Amino acid sequence: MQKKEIRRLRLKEWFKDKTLPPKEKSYLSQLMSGRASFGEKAARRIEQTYGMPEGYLG
Amino acid sequence: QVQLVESGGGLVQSGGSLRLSCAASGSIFRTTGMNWYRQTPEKQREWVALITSHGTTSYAASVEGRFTISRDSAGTTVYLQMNSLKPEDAGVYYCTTRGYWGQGTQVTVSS
Repeated sequence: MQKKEIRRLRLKEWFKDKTLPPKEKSYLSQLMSGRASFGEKAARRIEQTYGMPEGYLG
Repeated sequence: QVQLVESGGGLVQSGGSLRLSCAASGSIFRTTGMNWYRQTPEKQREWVALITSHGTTSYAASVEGRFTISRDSAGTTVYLQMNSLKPEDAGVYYCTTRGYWGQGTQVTVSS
């Protein structure tokens, strides 16, 4: 797949065994689907927000 | 680089309550989310709950409404409050953040 989509696949994989927080479920879904964008600064932000390993998303 | 310490486990009667704590090096929980997992006699590593650096939370269906995840006032410690415990909540509970994992703490429910 394209590199833009692998990043979205990584996010979906992080939450596969999880429930999404009611307050975050709309933004999370937008990121997974692509209706919101997903830059480098954002990727580090999300990784810190949920405690993902550094660089988990790319 | 990051160390994590779970505590608060022990023996508890069915229907009782308990509060687990997770300590994390470098005051990291002030600015970073985390997850709790548990390992029960049948099946392994089952996600339990999460709290983000924002303070927002989610729970597994099997504990939602009975477990509550929060930070202490300092923001350095995360609590997994449990109430209305059942024998099927027994297991080893692990805290995790940034890919690092605690040693775990055992919850035994009598009954």
